[PDB]
Amino acid sequence: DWGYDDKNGPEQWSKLYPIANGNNQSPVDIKTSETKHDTSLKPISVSYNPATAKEIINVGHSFHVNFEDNDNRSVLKGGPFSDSYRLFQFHFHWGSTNEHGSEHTVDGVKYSAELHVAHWNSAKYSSLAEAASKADGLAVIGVLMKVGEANPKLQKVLDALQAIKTKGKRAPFTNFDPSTLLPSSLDFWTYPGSLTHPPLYESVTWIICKESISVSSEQLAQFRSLLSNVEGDNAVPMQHNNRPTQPLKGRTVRASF
Ligand SMILES: COc1ccccc1NC(=O)Nc1cc(S(N)(=O)=O)ccc1O
Ligand SMILES: [Zn+2]
Repeated sequence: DWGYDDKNGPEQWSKLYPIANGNNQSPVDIKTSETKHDTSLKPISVSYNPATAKEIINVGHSFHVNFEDNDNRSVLKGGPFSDSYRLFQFHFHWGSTNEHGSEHTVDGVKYSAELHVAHWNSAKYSSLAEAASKADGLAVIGVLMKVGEANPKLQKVLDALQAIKTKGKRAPFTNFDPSTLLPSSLDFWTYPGSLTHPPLYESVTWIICKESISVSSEQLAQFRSLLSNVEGDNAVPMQHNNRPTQPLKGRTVRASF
């Protein structure tokens, strides 16, 4: 059993998951002076079908918005990829205070939250479960969220949280295109990395947007208002779910810009 508290947190994870001290761990600090511009990086092409939106679920440490992933209605293309990747999910990470909460940092700068839009390699693999542990199995768009103005595009997501307040609760969440949450510029960093929580597989090609999106201090409070406990128990708010940045270990972060 793992979490983000004292006993079961990021510093304890290695005890059950030795890959935590691996060579391709995420998130990282992106140092802009150390990034290598790569001229082969194509533009990011996302093409998502609103009808693939399926369900929202309170997973105890976080919440997920899952998508139907049986066909190629919702796909990521371009960037560092030859393979088309299929959308299956988006979720957020946040912190105890506005001062932190993002997973990735840029030149030491911590943002207030981070949006992850995750995809799996359906050109190569037959399922998420197969893809999940493969070097080229996963592609995740990471978007830094900067505290400021309320983000109207977050609304439907925020409004759905009242129906999944406690652990294990789930509800339909339909007719939503998560490319509406993405920044208007898709300029990006890319590097080979991992899932940022157990099982911490080194299967993720990260796409980190240069441009941030907004979130208000109140919108952040709604995330932290979600409960980690099951219905009927003592209310335990999901205060934070961000992993500390990890050693780059010789990896190079490429820039598309
Ligand atoms: C393949 O995923 C998984 C496979 C098996 C068990 C848990 C997860 N993972 C999860 O519950 N969240 C999750 C986390 C990220 S992340 N934060 O690294 O971008 C990306 C996609 C994910 O679905
Ligand atoms: Zn994530």
